[PDB]
Amino acid sequence: KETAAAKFERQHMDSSTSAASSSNYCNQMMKSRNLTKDRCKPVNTFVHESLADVQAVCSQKNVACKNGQTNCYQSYSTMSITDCRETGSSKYPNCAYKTTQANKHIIVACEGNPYVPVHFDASV
Ligand SMILES: [Rh+3]
Ligand SMILES: [Rh+3]
Repeated sequence: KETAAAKFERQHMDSSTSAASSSNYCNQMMKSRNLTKDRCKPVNTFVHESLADVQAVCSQKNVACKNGQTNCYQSYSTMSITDCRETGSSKYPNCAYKTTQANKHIIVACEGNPYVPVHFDASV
């Protein structure tokens, strides 16, 4: 199938740019990542750092995951991210998102060989 590591890159990595340029960013990117195919995915974070810089988080601050597992890591640095949240009036198939750009620490669950992010837990 799609691997856990590949699903993380599909839902959460957007190295392309250093930040979302425009208010249409989430509408465009949620569609492009298949997150509007069968339903509007309500909440999603994109990280605008290199894959290497995000994979490096798996060697930074070890923390508990929301689910109680201990394979979560917090980035020592802040990272350029975009929070995508579906609007209250958004109706599939016309999925509508508010774009919010921020610099925040990310928290990711890491697994496998190579040891890489497989889940986005939170930003802080
Ligand atoms: Rh997950
Ligand atoms: Rh999952």
